[PDB]
Amino acid sequence: SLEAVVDTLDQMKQGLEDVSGLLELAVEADDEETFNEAVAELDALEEKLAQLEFRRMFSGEYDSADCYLDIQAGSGGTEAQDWASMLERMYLRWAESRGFKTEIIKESEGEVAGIKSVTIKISGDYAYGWLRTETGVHRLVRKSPFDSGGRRHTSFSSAFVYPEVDDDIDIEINPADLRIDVY
Amino acid sequence: ARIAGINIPDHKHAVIALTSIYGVGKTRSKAILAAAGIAEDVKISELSEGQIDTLRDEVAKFVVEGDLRREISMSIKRLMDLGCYRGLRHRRGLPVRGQRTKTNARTRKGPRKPI
Amino acid sequence: MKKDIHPKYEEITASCSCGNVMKIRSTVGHDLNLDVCSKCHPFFTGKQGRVDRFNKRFNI
Amino acid sequence: AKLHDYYKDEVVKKLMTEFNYNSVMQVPRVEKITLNMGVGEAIADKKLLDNAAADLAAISGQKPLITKARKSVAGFKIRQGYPIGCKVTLRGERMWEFFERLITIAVPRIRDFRGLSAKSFDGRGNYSMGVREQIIFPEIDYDKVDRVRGLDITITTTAKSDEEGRALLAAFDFPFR
Amino acid sequence: PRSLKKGPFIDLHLLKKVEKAVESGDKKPLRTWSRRSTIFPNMIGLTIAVHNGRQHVPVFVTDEMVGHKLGEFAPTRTYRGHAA
Amino acid sequence: EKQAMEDNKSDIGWGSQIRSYVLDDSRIKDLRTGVETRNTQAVLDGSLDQFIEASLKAG
RNA sequence: AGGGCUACACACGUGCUACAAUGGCGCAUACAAAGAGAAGCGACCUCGCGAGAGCAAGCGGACCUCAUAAAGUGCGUCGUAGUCCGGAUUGGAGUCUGCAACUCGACUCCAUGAAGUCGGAAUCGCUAGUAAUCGUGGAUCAGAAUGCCACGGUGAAUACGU
RNA sequence: GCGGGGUGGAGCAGCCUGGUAGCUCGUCGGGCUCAUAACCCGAAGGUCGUCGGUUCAAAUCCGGCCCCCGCAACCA
RNA sequence: CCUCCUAAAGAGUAACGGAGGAGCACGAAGGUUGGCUAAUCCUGGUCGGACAUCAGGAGGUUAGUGCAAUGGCAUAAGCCA
Ligand SMILES: [K+]
Ligand SMILES: [K+]
Ligand SMILES: [K+]
Ligand SMILES: [K+]
Ligand SMILES: [K+]
Ligand SMILES: [K+]
Ligand SMILES: [K+]
Ligand SMILES: [K+]
Ligand SMILES: [K+]
Ligand SMILES: [Mg+2]
Ligand SMILES: [Mg+2]
Ligand SMILES: [Mg+2]
Ligand SMILES: [Mg+2]
Ligand SMILES: [Mg+2]
Ligand SMILES: [Mg+2]
Ligand SMILES: [Mg+2]
Ligand SMILES: [Mg+2]
Ligand SMILES: [Mg+2]
Ligand SMILES: [Mg+2]
Ligand SMILES: [Mg+2]
Ligand SMILES: [Mg+2]
Ligand SMILES: [Mg+2]
Ligand SMILES: [Mg+2]
Ligand SMILES: [Mg+2]
Ligand SMILES: [Mg+2]
Ligand SMILES: [Mg+2]
Ligand SMILES: [Mg+2]
Ligand SMILES: [Zn+2]
Repeated sequence: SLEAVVDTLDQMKQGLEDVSGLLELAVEADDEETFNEAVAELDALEEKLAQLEFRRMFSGEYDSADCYLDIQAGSGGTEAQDWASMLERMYLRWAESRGFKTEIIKESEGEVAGIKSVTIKISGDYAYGWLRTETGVHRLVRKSPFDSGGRRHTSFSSAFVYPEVDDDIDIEINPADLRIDVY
Repeated sequence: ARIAGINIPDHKHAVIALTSIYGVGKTRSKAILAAAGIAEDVKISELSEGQIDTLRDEVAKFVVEGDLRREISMSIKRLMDLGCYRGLRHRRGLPVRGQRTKTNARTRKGPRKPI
Repeated sequence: MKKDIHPKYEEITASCSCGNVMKIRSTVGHDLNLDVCSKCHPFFTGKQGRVDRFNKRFNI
Repeated sequence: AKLHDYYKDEVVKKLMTEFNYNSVMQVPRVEKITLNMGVGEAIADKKLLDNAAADLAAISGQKPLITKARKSVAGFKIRQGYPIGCKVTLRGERMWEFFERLITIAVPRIRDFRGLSAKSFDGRGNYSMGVREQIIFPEIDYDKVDRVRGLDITITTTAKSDEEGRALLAAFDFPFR
Repeated sequence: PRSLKKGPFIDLHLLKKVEKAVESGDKKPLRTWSRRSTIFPNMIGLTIAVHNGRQHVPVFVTDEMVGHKLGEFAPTRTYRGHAA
Repeated sequence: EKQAMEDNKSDIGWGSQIRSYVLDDSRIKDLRTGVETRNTQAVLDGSLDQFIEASLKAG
């Protein structure tokens, strides 16, 4: 394992130095073919580094699975529910930007404004890996529109991300595990 | 009564009756009646057969009815097949002459389609 | 042909605009006046680009 | 009988020359002409069927036979034996006279007529076409039209193939496109 | 449209590029931003990459495109429908 | 196990937050990584990649 | 430099045009106010069906131009129809401004001819030269108002009362 | 073993006697309100558990299969 | 009560054996004379579509029989007058 990591990094460093030297030679000699070859080598090395960075980013066990995102309003009350709606919109926009597919499994809308809670399914490549670090409470500070005086108020909303794990395969009891007594 | 493959109204004045032809409006109707030497306020029923024949002869000089319909269809088809901006507008059924689509556009878009 | 059940069917004269007159048996009593016939219709008679238009409209 | 005489005097000779027939009996003949109106909307009102039958009688010069459903069909809400159409069969003199009328008067009055399709042969030499508006027949009075009726016209011919059928029809200057 | 007395409009750089391409018989697409240039008959058979705002859409000029502006064949707005 | 997770969840309330969005000061700061931005509108419109990548890089 | 600000399943506000006969159309013919103009207003005349074009007066203006006010009135027609109501949309052909009208200008001609036959709950303005209705001008402005600002024509109903 | 059921998101009808899906809440759009509820004016949503048969045609009639209910399950 | 199998090539033959029906209908749906021939599929054809009516072809009873099943039925027992 250490050899994989260390040799990968040493080959990255040496190949970057080699690509730099070959690029200098190609630019000096005005060799279009060598320039294109160096571009291809740089692209391959960039893909290699990106793959390693991807593994480093998502070492976690379930990082590759699809995920569920639950948003729940907190201390702000109506302001918190409006803030939760804003967070839902933000996360949906981010998922669209990343290309993941979203659906609304469940939702409870606040009576005055916003939503009390929402459960969203996110499907994509390493969706849980990309989203898992957003779990936590998000604090919002602004002049609450649900305050007649327009006071500056703090509102809290919670986002929780959990992976979609396949249901366990239920198995019938092995008869050798049972003792039967008749009386 | 029967001109360009269709029946024109008999009780109307000549100009209004001639407007019933696809491809003939008020201007072309006046032109046809002037070239045929018939007063515009004369009803179609009050015409001799020779006058109707002269009217048919005058109408023959204009591209009307199925010829006009297939010319228009060919033009629209040419736009759509070219795939220019106007062709794409025709394909998607949106206004073609740079009208707003944020509101209105109901003539091109049909009645409102609720979400 | 059964008697008394069929429409009256006697010969009439159909005269067209192009001078074609044909005497044919038909149900309609009055002689027919035709705006068109098979001797004068455009299809029967057989009488029935961008670069060109550009070069014509923009003669240099 | 003008078209029948034209057949016997020109069409037989032209077809014999074209197809190299040994006997005149091998020349195709126009066996019959069947006009049919499917009036399936008469189940709600049989009177519409009567008016369509009157139109067909005016067109053909012949009282039409009322045809009823061969078997019950739920899709169109018809029970077996329910009258849903009318037809006339024209043979001999009446057939030739109607054929001349259709060729020389009715077909020219077809709105935007561009030519009858030459692929409407059944594979055996019989030709079927459709008329969308009975108003193309001068017998139908435009001022007395209650509803836009149509029909279909089938020319049944002793020809053995579509080539023979279309040759026979073209010999009468049938307006194929 | 432009008045007939003024004649068709075409950017001078695009006109020179089209003339050079026709004379040299080259088949490389002609990259251009001149969406406002009229399509001339001598362009037929040439591939012209017209800028759509963020990229150059290739257009293979045919005789039916003569008289239209080059920008009519390079849509600038992306739209795939709502509720998709 | 689900109850353990539910009890492990932090309160949605004062004192607990992984990130602070203060619109009056027009600042957003992630408490864990320290990444701070001033384009609150972009972040609300979905520019979360800065925070997410910072969190992943920190690990 | 090119693109966007002009997107378009949809929701709302402010308008314009109508759904006709107290009207539409055709011909003829009365009566305003206010204002703008020099890289401007542009007459006249000629050409064009027309938008316009060519030539070319006058005027820094109570002088010349924009610039016939329209509703009205007289005659004729339409005869209650989705119409000789409506004029959206679209096809073709053009003009002008502007380096440049594809995205994305205005206008003209020919064709086209959509919804709409008086609008649910609800809701708005107005007490007199007002409301309603009919024209006209200006700024912004190369071009591009159904917006806004201003000006005249015709010209009501009702107010018991709190 | 003998009976019942399974129909818009929920609760109930329509089955008997084949043609034709209703009510109440809920959802959505527009109103009212400073705003929400209430209220007012409009809309949408079930191809009838699942297969099969029968029939011109099945929520409906018949038969499996699945789920849910009741009862019964005794002398022994 | 009717039909088939069990039932062992005459009849008959049991079980809380295996499968289904009947408790009517029709004054024509009966008598006779005369005539006629199906299902299904393909091709062509106004609306008309998977499926209506029309024309031709292939096919040959794979239809039909008032209602179960069996045995019959073209000289038809099937369809029309
Ligand atoms: K637009
Ligand atoms: K407006
Ligand atoms: K409005
Ligand atoms: K009209
Ligand atoms: K433009
Ligand atoms: K209104
Ligand atoms: K201006
Ligand atoms: K036996
Ligand atoms: K009998
Ligand atoms: Mg515009
Ligand atoms: Mg720029
Ligand atoms: Mg804007
Ligand atoms: Mg009008
Ligand atoms: Mg017009
Ligand atoms: Mg309407
Ligand atoms: Mg009306
Ligand atoms: Mg006051
Ligand atoms: Mg006004
Ligand atoms: Mg001005
Ligand atoms: Mg049903
Ligand atoms: Mg025996
Ligand atoms: Mg035996
Ligand atoms: Mg015995
Ligand atoms: Mg015994
Ligand atoms: Mg019998
Ligand atoms: Mg017999
Ligand atoms: Mg019998
Ligand atoms: Zn003729």
